[PDB]
Amino acid sequence: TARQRVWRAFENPHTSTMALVFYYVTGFFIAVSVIANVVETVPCGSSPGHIKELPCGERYAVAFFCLDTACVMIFTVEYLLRLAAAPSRYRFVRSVMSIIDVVAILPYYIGLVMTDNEDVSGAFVTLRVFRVFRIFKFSRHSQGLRILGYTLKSCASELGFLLFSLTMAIIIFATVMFYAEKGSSASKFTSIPAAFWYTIVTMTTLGYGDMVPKTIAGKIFGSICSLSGVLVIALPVPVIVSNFSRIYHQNQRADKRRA
Amino acid sequence: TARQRVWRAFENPHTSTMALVFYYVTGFFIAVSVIANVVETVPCGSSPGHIKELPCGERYAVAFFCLDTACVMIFTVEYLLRLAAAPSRYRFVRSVMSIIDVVAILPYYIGLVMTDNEDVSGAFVTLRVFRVFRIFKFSRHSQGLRILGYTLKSCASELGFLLFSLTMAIIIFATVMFYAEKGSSASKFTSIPAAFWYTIVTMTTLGYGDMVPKTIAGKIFGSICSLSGVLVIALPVPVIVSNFSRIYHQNQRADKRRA
Amino acid sequence: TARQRVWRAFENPHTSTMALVFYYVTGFFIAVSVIANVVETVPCGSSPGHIKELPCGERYAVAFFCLDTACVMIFTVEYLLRLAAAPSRYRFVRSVMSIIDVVAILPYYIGLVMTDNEDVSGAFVTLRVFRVFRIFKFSRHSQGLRILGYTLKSCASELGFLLFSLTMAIIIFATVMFYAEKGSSASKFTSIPAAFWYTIVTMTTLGYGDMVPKTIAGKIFGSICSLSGVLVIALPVPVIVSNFSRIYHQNQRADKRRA
Amino acid sequence: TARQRVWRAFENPHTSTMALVFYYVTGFFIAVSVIANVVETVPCGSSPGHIKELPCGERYAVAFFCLDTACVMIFTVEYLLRLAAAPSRYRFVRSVMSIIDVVAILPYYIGLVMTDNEDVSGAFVTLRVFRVFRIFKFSRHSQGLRILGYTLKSCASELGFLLFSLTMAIIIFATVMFYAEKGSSASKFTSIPAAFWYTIVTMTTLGYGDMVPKTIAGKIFGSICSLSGVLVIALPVPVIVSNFSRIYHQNQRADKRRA
Ligand SMILES: [K+]
Ligand SMILES: [K+]
Ligand SMILES: [K+]
Ligand SMILES: [K+]
Repeated sequence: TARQRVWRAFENPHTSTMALVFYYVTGFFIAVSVIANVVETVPCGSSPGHIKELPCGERYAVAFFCLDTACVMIFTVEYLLRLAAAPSRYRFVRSVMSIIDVVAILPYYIGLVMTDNEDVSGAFVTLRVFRVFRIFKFSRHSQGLRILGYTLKSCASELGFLLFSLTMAIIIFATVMFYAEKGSSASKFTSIPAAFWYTIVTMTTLGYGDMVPKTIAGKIFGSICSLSGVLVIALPVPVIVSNFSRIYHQNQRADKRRA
Repeated sequence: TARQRVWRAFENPHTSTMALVFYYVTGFFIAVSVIANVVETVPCGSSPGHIKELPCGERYAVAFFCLDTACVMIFTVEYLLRLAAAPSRYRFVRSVMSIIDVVAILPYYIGLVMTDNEDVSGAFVTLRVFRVFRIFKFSRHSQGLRILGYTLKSCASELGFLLFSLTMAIIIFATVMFYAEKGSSASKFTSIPAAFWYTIVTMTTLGYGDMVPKTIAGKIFGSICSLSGVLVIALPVPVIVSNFSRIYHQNQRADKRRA
Repeated sequence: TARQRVWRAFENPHTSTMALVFYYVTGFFIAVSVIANVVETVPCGSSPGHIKELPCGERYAVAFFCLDTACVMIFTVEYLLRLAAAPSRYRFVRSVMSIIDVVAILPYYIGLVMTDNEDVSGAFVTLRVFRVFRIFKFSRHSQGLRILGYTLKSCASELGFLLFSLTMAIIIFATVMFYAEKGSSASKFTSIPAAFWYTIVTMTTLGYGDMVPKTIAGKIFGSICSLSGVLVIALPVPVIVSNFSRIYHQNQRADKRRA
Repeated sequence: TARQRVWRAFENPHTSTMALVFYYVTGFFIAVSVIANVVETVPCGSSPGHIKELPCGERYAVAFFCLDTACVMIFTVEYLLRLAAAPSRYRFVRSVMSIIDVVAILPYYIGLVMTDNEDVSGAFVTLRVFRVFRIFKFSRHSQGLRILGYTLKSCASELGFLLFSLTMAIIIFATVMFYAEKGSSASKFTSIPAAFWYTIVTMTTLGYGDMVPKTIAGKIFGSICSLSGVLVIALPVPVIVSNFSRIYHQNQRADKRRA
């Protein structure tokens, strides 16, 4: 019953004080790792006798490696405790938070086994990006984030239809704008995939202005693109918001029902 | 009864296996033609001994023509099968999907009969644009796309009123902004039709920045244009979304009623 | 009873054929005047022996004056018929459409009495702008435009509160952004009224980019400005849309009640 | 009972005529101080024998100081009257409007005690910014502003969750965009905190264009950032609007109940 006691401590943090302090230590370490990963890209001005600026993670690489390894050992000891001390380990491993934890953890050890070639980019930048998935470990700490996950899973069909309609609108308007605007001088509409960028920026009403139409047909079809993008995007948003509010309200009725 | 058997196979794909494979082959060929039409505009780097980059559809014109003709023969044999094997051929021909199919098909044969003069643009770029209407043949494959078509037909009056109000707002604010901004140095507000572009970009909250006001009156009226455009655009969107959700929900009650 | 017969012909166009043709002739002339006023600002290329381009209304000033005077005599004979042949002339004159008609008409005669000094701008551009108020005469022809007017009058309090909240947000964020950004090199934030433009462009999510913050405080407060503007603007829009849909639906119940 | 008479005069202005004129004088002085603070940053052209333009508050520093001190003595005499003539002074002092009044008042006296060093910026610009909190004294004059405050307090949890989700989305997309775009030539994505600006401008659909992606991965993730920002921002806005409309309607039922 020790394993199920550990499981009820991990799943419910407000049952003991040991579980609560474990919970808050894990939250603090997640925040520290996230902040350190963000900070290490900031330049530390100019060093004494330095030609150019050097990021926090390069001027102090040893300290940042020590911080990252401390956070990663904390994360992996927590994960192994969750694994070896769960009732049904298949259910735990296939549970979403377990994949989140392993995606947070493994990049560090993959970087370790690739220590021979570290100056080379490519896989390096990929692991550096995948280190941000440790912010998804706050889902275990935020109820609203779990609500967001639940309502994203609930509206999978609506999200898929939104993606399909967006894809079709992007193809249509990119084709139209490329063919209307390929002939302009110094045109940025060098292909239909190039016009994908203009179409997606226009339909969302961003308007960066790095690609703007310069032809009368371009103006007309960009206007139609703006309006049609507004209408297409606004189709599943009400359903998504309805599901989000419904999930939140259902949880608040449940809270008042049991308390 | 062979013709009505063919018709029930085409209209309902999940009745046989022959109809299902025909359905999925048509879907695959539609996707292939769409992807090829998008891809052929991409440059293939630099060829050996080539002065400039050449698009995929020009460096490999024969292969792309072969792919396009295979897709078009598939489309036209499917269309002729639908035509000659339908119960009421007037109803089929006047049905929206039939016009969609003929608009997808005919540009290819029109390009064939115009093979004498192909280097000339104009009609060429028009046929190239009209080749994207083959993406509307996925309406026969997507239920949500048919929902979108049904709710666009349902809100025809709301869409027309939106177009009328947008036209009036564009005229008013283009006149105001042109007269406020015609006097600026190197002004892009060279006419009221020129200010149509600024007004439509401003009311949709795009903000490209290729045309921005430089006069105090220009700033004031551009601000009013932004706000009024938000309010005008937001008038029929709730009705359109209500109709879309109502159509989708009606179909989901129908699905649970018959299944 | 001749005057009340004329009044019932003008107020209700689908009662006779004379009233209907009068109605449609007035609509056609309103459209023609609007189109001519828009078109006359377009340049007519280069004339034979012309140094620079000349607008349609300057190369063909006599023709455009003839068109404008024909439209204005039509408008004023219609207005005088409405006036002298109405039951209660105080109620007619104070009715909104009467002020719309007089604002459409008078600029022409004011321009006539100012024929001595026409090359001078100022009052000239003001009359040219006020000539666009003839597009509001389509309110007598569009039911949806009357719905829009009714729902704008209905939400006068909500619109006023929106204006007040927008004014306060503009003042606050313009002050904050000016003081954060006055010190930048070549700064466009030369005063708080200058930062009014940045604040109003940011809160509406336009993002022209002609004024962007260059300081860390500027970035932070511009982000807060964007979010707060979204929330502030989104407060009266649901009420306005509710009123618009309610007015439209009330009219559609009335239509089905009496027909 | 004199103190409670003063309190009922201050709390309810439409009870006497003395209270009403006091109320409107305070409102007028708040408006005057706000307008003067905005205006003093405007340049007064070029003075006779002046090298450069000088703001209204520097060319006429004595007059603006006199106006500011008159407004501040009015504000502080009103505040001391409210304080010394309230039933429960702890409740008054801890009441929100009291903190608003003291924040409006104190910057002036802090500037007075710092008269020795005034040319130095830093604290000076901070006090100048804090002088705009006198616009929050219109909350005592506007009912809708109090409604906005009440609905902001009501949706504190929703606002906090919006802030948390925005923070996570900003971190994730800033990391992704920095790592995708750090390698571009003359890149503005010099760090993840630098990409905070791009992410917040993109998620709100501003699109300034001062930072735009130049890499294919940058374009893809900027598109995903735009869409995800729209969905994330649109989650608490319906709840906020529901609360705002509910508060306003509750007050309008209360008004019709007691009147
Ligand atoms: K925008
Ligand atoms: K926008
Ligand atoms: K923009
Ligand atoms: K822009």
